[PDB]
Amino acid sequence: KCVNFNFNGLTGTGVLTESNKKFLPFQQFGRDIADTTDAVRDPQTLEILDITPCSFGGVSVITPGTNTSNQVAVLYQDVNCTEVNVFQTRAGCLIGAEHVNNSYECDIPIGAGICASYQTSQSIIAYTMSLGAENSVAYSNNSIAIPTNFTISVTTEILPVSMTKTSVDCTM
Amino acid sequence: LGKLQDVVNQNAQALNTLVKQLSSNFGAISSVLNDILSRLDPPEAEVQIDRLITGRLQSLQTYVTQQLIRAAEIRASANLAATKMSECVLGQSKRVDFCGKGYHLMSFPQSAPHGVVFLHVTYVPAQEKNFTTAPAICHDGKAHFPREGVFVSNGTHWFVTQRNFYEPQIITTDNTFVSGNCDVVIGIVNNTVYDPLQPELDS
Amino acid sequence: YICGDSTECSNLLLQYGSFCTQLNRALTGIAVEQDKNTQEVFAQVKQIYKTPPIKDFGGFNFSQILPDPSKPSKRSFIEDLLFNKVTKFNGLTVLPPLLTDEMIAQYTSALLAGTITSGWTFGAGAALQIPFAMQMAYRFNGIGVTQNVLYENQKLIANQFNSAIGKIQDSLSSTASALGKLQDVVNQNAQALNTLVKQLSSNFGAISSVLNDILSRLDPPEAEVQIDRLITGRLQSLQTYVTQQLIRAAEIRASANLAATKMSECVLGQSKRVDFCGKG
Amino acid sequence: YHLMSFPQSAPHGVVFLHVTYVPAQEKNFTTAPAICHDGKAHFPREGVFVSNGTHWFVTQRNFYEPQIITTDNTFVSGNCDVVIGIVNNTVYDPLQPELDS
Ligand SMILES: *[C@@H]1O[C@H](CO)[C@@H](O[C@@H]2O[C@H](CO)[C@@H](O)[C@H](O)[C@H]2NC(C)=O)[C@H](O)[C@H]1NC(C)=O
Ligand SMILES: *[C@@H]1O[C@H](CO)[C@@H](O[C@@H]2O[C@H](CO)[C@@H](O)[C@H](O)[C@H]2NC(C)=O)[C@H](O)[C@H]1NC(C)=O
Ligand SMILES: *[C@@H]1O[C@H](CO)[C@@H](O[C@@H]2O[C@H](CO)[C@@H](O)[C@H](O)[C@H]2NC(C)=O)[C@H](O)[C@H]1NC(C)=O
Ligand SMILES: *[C@@H]1O[C@H](CO)[C@@H](O[C@@H]2O[C@H](CO)[C@@H](O)[C@H](O)[C@H]2NC(C)=O)[C@H](O)[C@H]1NC(C)=O
Ligand SMILES: *[C@@H]1O[C@H](CO)[C@@H](O[C@@H]2O[C@H](CO)[C@@H](O)[C@H](O)[C@H]2NC(C)=O)[C@H](O)[C@H]1NC(C)=O
Ligand SMILES: *[C@@H]1O[C@H](CO)[C@@H](O)[C@H](O)[C@H]1NC(C)=O
Ligand SMILES: *[C@@H]1O[C@H](CO)[C@@H](O)[C@H](O)[C@H]1NC(C)=O
Ligand SMILES: *[C@@H]1O[C@H](CO)[C@@H](O)[C@H](O)[C@H]1NC(C)=O
Ligand SMILES: *[C@@H]1O[C@H](CO)[C@@H](O)[C@H](O)[C@H]1NC(C)=O
Ligand SMILES: *[C@@H]1O[C@H](CO)[C@@H](O)[C@H](O)[C@H]1NC(C)=O
Ligand SMILES: *[C@@H]1O[C@H](CO)[C@@H](O)[C@H](O)[C@H]1NC(C)=O
Ligand SMILES: *[C@@H]1O[C@H](CO)[C@@H](O)[C@H](O)[C@H]1NC(C)=O
Ligand SMILES: *[C@@H]1O[C@H](CO)[C@@H](O)[C@H](O)[C@H]1NC(C)=O
Repeated sequence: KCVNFNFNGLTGTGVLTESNKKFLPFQQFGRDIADTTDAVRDPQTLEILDITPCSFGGVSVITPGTNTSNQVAVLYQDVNCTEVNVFQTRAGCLIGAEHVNNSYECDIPIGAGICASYQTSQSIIAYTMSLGAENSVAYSNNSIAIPTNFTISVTTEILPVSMTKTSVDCTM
Repeated sequence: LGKLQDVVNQNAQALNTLVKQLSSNFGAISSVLNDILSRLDPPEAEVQIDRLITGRLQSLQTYVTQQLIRAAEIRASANLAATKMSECVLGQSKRVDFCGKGYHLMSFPQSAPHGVVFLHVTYVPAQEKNFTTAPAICHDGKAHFPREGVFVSNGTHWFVTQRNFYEPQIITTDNTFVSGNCDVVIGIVNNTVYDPLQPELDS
Repeated sequence: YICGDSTECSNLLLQYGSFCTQLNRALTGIAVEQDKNTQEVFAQVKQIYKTPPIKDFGGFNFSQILPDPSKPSKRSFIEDLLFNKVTKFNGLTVLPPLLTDEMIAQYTSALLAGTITSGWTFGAGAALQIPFAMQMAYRFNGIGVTQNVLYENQKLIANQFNSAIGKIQDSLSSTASALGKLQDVVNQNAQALNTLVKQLSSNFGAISSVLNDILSRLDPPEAEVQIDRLITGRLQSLQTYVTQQLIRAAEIRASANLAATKMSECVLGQSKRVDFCGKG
Repeated sequence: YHLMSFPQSAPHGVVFLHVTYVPAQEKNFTTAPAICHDGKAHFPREGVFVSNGTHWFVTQRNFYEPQIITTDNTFVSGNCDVVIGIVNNTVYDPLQPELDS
């Protein structure tokens, strides 16, 4: 259970657990690569405890535009919903969105194949994103599709070239 | 305009952050430099001012470093743009999906604030028909092949046609070249091929 | 990372002004542009094309590079080899990619299923079915080899392609250094993270590098002095890490733009650029 | 229009001597998209149709080299009416004098 602790003046916060780490009789503490204490021998009962982080993760608020709705959904990144409508993703615990079996194109991306959209009384749905419509190309060893007609597109592409010529007298 | 407008936004946000950082006190007693100087004699003021210098200089080094990396992005985009100017405006790009989706035709540059816009005119094919097709076509033992384009049939009759637009041309030694004989060609089809010369000599 | 779970430290990081928010922004732009890189590279195809049941490509054998339905995640054989060869608690995290590796493999399979069944055409129009023997006769024509040199050699070319695919499997199985590029990108990122973490062990002149030591030993008037050094050093390390990552992200973006260009010109097309798409 | 390049080394660099064709002595000509003969619009296979004024020629695009227009420099399509800016001419038959001979 997540607790504050103090062993002999070593303070910290974490989920203490029983551990398999075989300390030798002279050792009192074990350390992470970060120099933070990773395990301890309790000073009244000489068992070895892991010390592990109280769970954390970024609070990614999914929202349609305020020029549309004030309804919102929260991806708590990485965490399991047991620690926090509610849904679980490989990206984290997702709250206030509604999971949907149908696969739409990605609106707001959430991660690990999940995307969200505002849809039908409406709600924020979250779904496994469509990678576009699935299509059997009608291949056969003697079949060809030849276009009988065209469209002259005017696809428009919009490249940066300069950027605004700032300068700063660092003295000033 | 999301690209150019985001470049403007990014630069303005970088400046606005650099500007806000003048107000951040970096552990000095105040962030108004003239306030420190009007509060304190140099024995004291120099420590406070040196914290502000260290902070502001570090913030400036940060901003300039961000601007150098961003200038490298912008310059890579400018070289990309200059290449679309050179290959698509001044020329035609043979390079698939470089100048717009579809086969490229031409581009018209339109200036835009701190960027360029290209109107990439592109041919895109859009109404298919399915056809029976063959790699090559036997005439009398000789395997004929299309010079440009493809062989196809509606069902009862074989035609050569361009790759990129259906145009059934009757098959003739004008549009076909011979190679070897039938046997080596997996999937060859019979037909006949027109002799475009003999009916003139006959007439 | 700079102040983990100390309010006493987290206050002092606000006197250093906007820095944390723009570091988070910089790493967010890096993170977002990895999804952008991934979609610019792979998502060049608007529909998931899929292959037929019957694989009669004139003698060519893509079975090693197409997915196999036997797989738990539908990678190909060679994607499985590549995935076998190639190889944290301190406010550091790794966000997932937007596309899962199954989505990536479904896209590489779409690109590949287009490339097999439809030539370049799925880059321009809708994907047009075309027989694979006939597609290669165009690709011979597209390097000035008059295309009877394909069909009059069809079996021989099929066996050479098939065998050369087999040599890739053997090279990839035996030679772990072949993936040296990707393994170096992974190694560099891991080394940079291990360095970033190891800098938490460094005093920077403070009486310990573990922040709770200072706060358990010292009252605030003293501790502010010591914690300013840990803030300064950790922050300078974080700026260093983020700056290395921004420059590395530009290098990866250039590699992504290069990959996207080979995807466009050589998967979705055939490229006339000499030595751009392999020697030959 | 690029031809070839020679690399030459230089201190911390490279120098390329890019041999390029550049055209440089223009002549103006009357031109057309296509040429009507007997109902058919003939088009140039490669090059453009031009005339000095009174005689029509096909020439490759990047170096004025007048070629007399025949069935062999040209391809048919359709018939005249659809083509904006078509012009009349004759187009020579390289078989006809051999067939008469
Ligand atoms: C395939 O195309 C050919 C040529 O366009 C079609 O043949 C012509 O059919 C009309 C009658 O429908 C006749 O007046 C022409 O004389 C035919 N031309 C020749 C060369 O025979 C044919 O009908 C098409 N077949 C199918 C199954 O679509
Ligand atoms: C193409 O047509 C030829 C005839 O012009 C076919 O050849 C005949 O095939 C049968 C069966 O093998 C033989 O009994 C005859 O002796 C062959 N005749 C000649 C003159 O070779 C040929 O099979 C056809 N091939 C295809 C692919 O359609
Ligand atoms: C396509 O290639 C694969 C291997 O690249 C061939 O699969 C082998 O086929 C034999 C029987 O012919 C089996 O004993 C092997 O176990 C298969 N190997 C693997 C790894 O599955 C396949 O036969 C080839 N198919 C064609 C039509 O060429
Ligand atoms: C256009 O070019 C043609 C061919 O060079 C010129 O016709 C020749 O003119 C010379 C005298 O100037 C005659 O000796 C030839 O017999 C002509 N050849 C033919 C095929 O008729 C023509 O004069 C040129 N016209 C202009 C206006 O430049
Ligand atoms: C190309 O030449 C043909 C004749 O060889 C021209 O056709 C004649 O044009 C006049 C005026 O329009 C009509 O009164 C005749 O009835 C047409 N005859 C035929 C057979 O169509 C044609 O106009 C010429 N083209 C141009 C652009 O002048
Ligand atoms: C803790 O106290 C108990 C008696 O209350 C004693 O038996 C035990 O040995 C002590 N722990 C250690 C580490 O000696
Ligand atoms: C934003 O709201 C205005 C009305 O307040 C409306 O005209 C506009 O179409 C909306 N735009 C979007 C993207 O919803
Ligand atoms: C979520 O957490 C619980 C403990 O709270 C654990 O038993 C469960 O297996 C976890 N589920 C997943 C999929 O991680
Ligand atoms: C998803 O599909 C299953 C059937 O496969 C259905 O029972 C379930 O209720 C659906 N869930 C949602 C949230 O739509
Ligand atoms: C071509 O014909 C096949 C027949 O099975 C059909 O499945 C396919 O959809 C057709 N394609 C087009 C573009 O009409
Ligand atoms: C096409 O495939 C079928 C079996 O799927 C086979 O019978 C036929 O001979 C093949 N034809 C060509 C032209 O490859
Ligand atoms: C072409 O002819 C026109 C006649 O008005 C003239 O303006 C133009 O300069 C000429 N160009 C050349 C290269 O002779
Ligand atoms: C060229 O343009 C003029 C008007 O600018 C028009 O009167 C003339 O008929 C056109 N000629 C051709 C051959 O298109």
